[PDB]
Amino acid sequence: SDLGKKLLEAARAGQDDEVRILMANGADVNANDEYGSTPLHLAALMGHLEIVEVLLKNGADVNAEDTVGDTPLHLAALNGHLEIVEVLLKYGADVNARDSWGDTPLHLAAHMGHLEIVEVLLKNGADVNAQDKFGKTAFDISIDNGNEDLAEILQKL
Amino acid sequence: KVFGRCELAAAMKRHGLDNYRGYSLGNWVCAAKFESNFNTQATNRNTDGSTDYGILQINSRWWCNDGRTPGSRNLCNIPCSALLSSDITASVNCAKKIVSDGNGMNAWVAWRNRCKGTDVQAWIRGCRL
Repeated sequence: SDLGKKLLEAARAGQDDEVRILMANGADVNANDEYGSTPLHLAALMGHLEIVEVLLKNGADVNAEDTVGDTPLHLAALNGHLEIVEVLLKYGADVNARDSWGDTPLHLAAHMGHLEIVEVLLKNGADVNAQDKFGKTAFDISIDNGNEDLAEILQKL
Repeated sequence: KVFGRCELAAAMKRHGLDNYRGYSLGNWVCAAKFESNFNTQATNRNTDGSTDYGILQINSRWWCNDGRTPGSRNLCNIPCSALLSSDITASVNCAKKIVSDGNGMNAWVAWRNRCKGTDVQAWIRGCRL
């Protein structure tokens, strides 16, 4: 409760040493905020790789869903955090998780033009033909934004 | 209309949201993705009898009039239908009335929880603006 709230705050803020002491002192690694975020969601959202790893080594729920169905992998992929994407997948994150909008991590990375993350997701089994709520594939998204490089990757798949 | 990211960034720039109340353009694009998935026709019914309309999911109790919401305030002085247009002008103008100072984007819970503090520059990168 108390420590879980502090852990959520420290994970969002990138306070690695406070995350460490809170975990040592018994904080719930899967504490939820009002939005349904866990510490792992917040560290992934904010690019805090070391905190992501600490949380995972303490049994964080790698596929936790927030109030809109986003997993930590969704947030890391959208926000361009390549190493975090890789560690989440290593610990069993669902590469094809759908959030409540119907986006997969591949859609989110494609929206933002995160080339290296698109390639990692595909290598780990992302469905290249998955359609979003409006029938768009990652390829269609890349064409929408005039991203030649990203389109070149997905066109041949 | 469902916008793409760069198309929406260009429209929001055209309508003067870049640096509005000090919020750089990517904040507004990020907020739109989480609120509506870039869909100008998005609607969401709430248990309190109001509905959220449009690309920024603006609420019919406080901000726009939909004629079916108890306790309508209509502070933007606009029919909610204007917030479903393919043209984002009315949504932008109402968003500008909602955001009256440099903390006003807290009007969107999703912006606070998913956009604030992130690399909002990425949302406007690659768009030839």
